[PDB]
Amino acid sequence: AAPKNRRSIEVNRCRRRNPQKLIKVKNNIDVCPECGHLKQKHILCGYCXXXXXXXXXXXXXXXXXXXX
Amino acid sequence: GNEYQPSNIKRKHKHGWVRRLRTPTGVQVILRRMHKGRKSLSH
Amino acid sequence: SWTCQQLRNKSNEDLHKLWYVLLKERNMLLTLEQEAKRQRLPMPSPERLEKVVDSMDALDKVVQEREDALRLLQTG
Amino acid sequence: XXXXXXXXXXXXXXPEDTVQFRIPMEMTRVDLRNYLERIYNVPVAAVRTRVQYGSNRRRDHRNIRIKKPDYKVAYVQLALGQXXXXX
RNA sequence: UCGCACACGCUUACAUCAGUAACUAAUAAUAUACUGAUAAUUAACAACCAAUAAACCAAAACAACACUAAAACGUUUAUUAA
RNA sequence: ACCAAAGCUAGCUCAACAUAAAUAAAAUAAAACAUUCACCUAACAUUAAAGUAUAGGAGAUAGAAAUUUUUAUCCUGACGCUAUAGAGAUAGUACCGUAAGGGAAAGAUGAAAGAAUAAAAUAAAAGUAAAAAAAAGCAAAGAUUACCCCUUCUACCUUUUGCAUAAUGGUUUAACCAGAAAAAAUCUAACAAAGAGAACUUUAGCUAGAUACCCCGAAACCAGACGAGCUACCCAUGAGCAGUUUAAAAGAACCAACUCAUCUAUGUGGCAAAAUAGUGAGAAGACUUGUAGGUAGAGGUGAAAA
Ligand SMILES: [Zn+2]
Repeated sequence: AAPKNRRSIEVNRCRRRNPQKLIKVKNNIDVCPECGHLKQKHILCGYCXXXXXXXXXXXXXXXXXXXX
Repeated sequence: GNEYQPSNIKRKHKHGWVRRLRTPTGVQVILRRMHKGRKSLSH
Repeated sequence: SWTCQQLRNKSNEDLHKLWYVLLKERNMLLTLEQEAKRQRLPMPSPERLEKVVDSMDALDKVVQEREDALRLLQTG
Repeated sequence: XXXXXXXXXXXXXXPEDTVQFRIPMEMTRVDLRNYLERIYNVPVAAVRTRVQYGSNRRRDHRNIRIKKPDYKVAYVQLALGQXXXXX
């Protein structure tokens, strides 16, 4: 099918703004119990964990290379 | 498919410069091409 | 100037024994030039190279015009 | 001016009696041998020549496709007892 | 699962290094298919070459043979010459 | 304030001067068409003869000749135009087509980068800023509040007897874009039985000036050439077509490659301007295919379907 007529500005605004509610803002922000950095709720920190996971990955690769 | 089957030998023989020289009408073709200021008399 | 200085001095053998040496020198000089440019390194001595180019063109023009003079002399 | 030398450019390793050169396209191997023998005073055992077609590049200002000048390269084998090393 | 070599062709796409806000591969990852600069293998491989004049009958089908549709390419001798 | 307009300069048109051969048509006009047709191909100066003598389906129209009159150079530009105008041209390039051929778009800071001097920031488009109390609206006006509800009204244009019409055209904005011919006449002036710059008219004429007759569009015709790298046929030279049952059988039938496209489904601005999946035919023959060639439009080819 094809549009009968061109859309007015008002209809476009009312359609693209109100019903979609834009982006609903909740609070995901929580302070890390360890380093005190701001991170997401119900989730592990992105500071004191990713570095320890990379150090654990390097230690696992070094142990796997030393065992072989 | 397509109507085009590229060949260099056929192109150089048929559309070539020597072929244009062998016929007076071809000389007229080169003539009008040089009159139009074509940079290439042959593709 | 330099061209005229070459033309006023008349030697048949010495000329080739000169500009062939300068040409074979330009060969190695432009060789080092090309090897420098293709090595992704700046030109160590562009000035001397340009001077060698201009001088080689000059001497080649001298030999050319001298040969032209000789041929014109033998023709007429 | 017609010829030049290239050593550290080629990735192929042939330090023993093998030298690489850029030559003119019209010059035959024999004339190259004689020229290299008489002018630079060195013996030449063999000559192997090949033609390198020039790469092309466009120009956006005039909207015109252009091509770099074609080249020809040669590989000379000299007399025994010589080693070519250059940077 | 279906593809490696020979081409007619196709006119540096490719290999290395460097840089990717931007364009370029409908995005990212990145890059054999982006920018910039710099590398681009030989030959006994493939193209390019003797003039003529004579001799001879009974096809090819892993073919003594047979059949039909009455037979892609083949050799020898002599002269001149490079 | 955002995409944006606005600020200059190349560039050219035209006039003048200098310097291996051989009757082309047709569309069209005569509102059909058939004799006919200013014109165009090359030579062809002014005034007057003259739109006359003649010619012509005596239709349209075509149209002289005899004869007449004429004149020395030196003195250059614009009441022509600017990026939609003037050449297409910062170029016959990029790009398209096998080819002949067709043919574009494209620059601005300042005296000096010495890179923050400028001066407006208003064209169509969304951001600074959405509809708002149980209300109807070809989109406004009269009232009313610094906003709105209520009351009063059937878009424009084109085509038509008649359209808000469910007849036509338009997304919006900018820009571009389609009435240029004086005979007789009316009128303003010169002179007057004469006017008018050696040419014509004339019982108030004659001379000069000023007033009315716009564009786009075919299907086709003719001429000169380009096209058999698609496809149709053919010439020359090469290559290809497992396996199984079998009485001698390149012999029969089945069945992979390859060559075809029976049926169904999917796909329907697509994977694709002829497809994919399943299935089906030929598959030693009138078979398939590579390369090198030949045949074209007052035709060729065609196991023949216009
Ligand atoms: Zn943490």
